[PDB]
Amino acid sequence: VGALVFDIGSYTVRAGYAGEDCPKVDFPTSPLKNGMVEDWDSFQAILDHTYKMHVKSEASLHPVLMSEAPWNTRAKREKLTELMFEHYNIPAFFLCKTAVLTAFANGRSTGLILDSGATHTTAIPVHDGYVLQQGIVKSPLAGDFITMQCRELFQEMNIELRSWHNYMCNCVIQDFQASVLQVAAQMPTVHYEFPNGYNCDFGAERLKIPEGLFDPMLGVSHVVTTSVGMCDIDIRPGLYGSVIVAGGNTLIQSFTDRLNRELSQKTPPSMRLKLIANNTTVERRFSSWIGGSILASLGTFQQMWISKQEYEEGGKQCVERKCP
Amino acid sequence: EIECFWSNIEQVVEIKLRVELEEKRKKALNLQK
Repeated sequence: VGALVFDIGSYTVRAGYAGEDCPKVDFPTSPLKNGMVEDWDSFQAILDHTYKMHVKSEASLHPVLMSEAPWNTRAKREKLTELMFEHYNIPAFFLCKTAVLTAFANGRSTGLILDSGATHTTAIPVHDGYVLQQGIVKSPLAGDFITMQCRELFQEMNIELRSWHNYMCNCVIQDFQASVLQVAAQMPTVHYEFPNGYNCDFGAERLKIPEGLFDPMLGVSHVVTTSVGMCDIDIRPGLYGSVIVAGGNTLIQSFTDRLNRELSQKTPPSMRLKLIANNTTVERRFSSWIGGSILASLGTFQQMWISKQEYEEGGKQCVERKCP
Repeated sequence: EIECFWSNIEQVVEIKLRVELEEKRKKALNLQK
């Protein structure tokens, strides 16, 4: 009956038990193009695949937690509870924002979260665990844009970079990012080889490709600097001293270093700006699910969840009432 | 509640750190002995 924690993230779904450290299953996610559920049939099918194939357990026994995007609309949450409770008949439910779970994973309730996924990169200030909706800044310069710069450059190289083939294409442009991309001006470079053995001297492209998210649209540094501008006046020092990053799409070499430089030179020099270096791929990919797991584990989650009794007593209204 | 969890973990970290320094002292003492 160990509590189950799922992340339904846009580009890879992370699932696991509340008490376990890592999402035991992490597979590619689609019904979440803009950030919330686009296709209820497909989303339901993938969830069913999750419980049955991925974790080999029925949803009628374990308590369940799901996480939704900070900017998701309310109807999405209401329909999500309706679908989940009616179809899978879980004993208790909860919903949490991914940015809040990122700030919890870092053990820092008051924070600013930078994260990106399919088609979106966002900056969210969270104060005492509440996402300031008015302060969120959302930009299209996501990992998809950089990976498409990569894909265009590869096509210009003319390499031969059904759906499974496209998945492979996206993965290789992603795999190339982790090894090569770093944020003649770059000096000799790597010999990264394709599975078939093809390769090249990946030179200045490794520098120019990551430069898009800063300068191709609002770059990440501007995204965050305006995000705090739209928030409260006096909590702003707290956010700068608590800036956090999450998401696998953020995994570029010296990416966090360039962010720290950009914010330090953009923030007033007197300010205590600091970035929490959870820079490892494992850390960023597990951050949100980690927060969900901690949230579920505690002895108070037994009172925070939406018990099946609650949904029997009342309908979709409970999500707005029980989930911040 | 999460802050309380992290403070509990902080207490565990502090006690483990103290115990590890004490064991460092013990290891040095045994090594010189």
